[PDB]
Amino acid sequence: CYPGQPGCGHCSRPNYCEGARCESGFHDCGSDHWCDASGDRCCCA
Repeated sequence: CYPGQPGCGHCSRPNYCEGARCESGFHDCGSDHWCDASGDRCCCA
């Protein structure tokens, strides 16, 4: 999602930034969550 889209926003713990892939303990939630850099997907534990 884009930085400011209707539904998306800055992720937060247990959500974090993940420009590659979430660790074996979190889940990719970049759907409605983006990172400071327009390209990184925010993960959620």
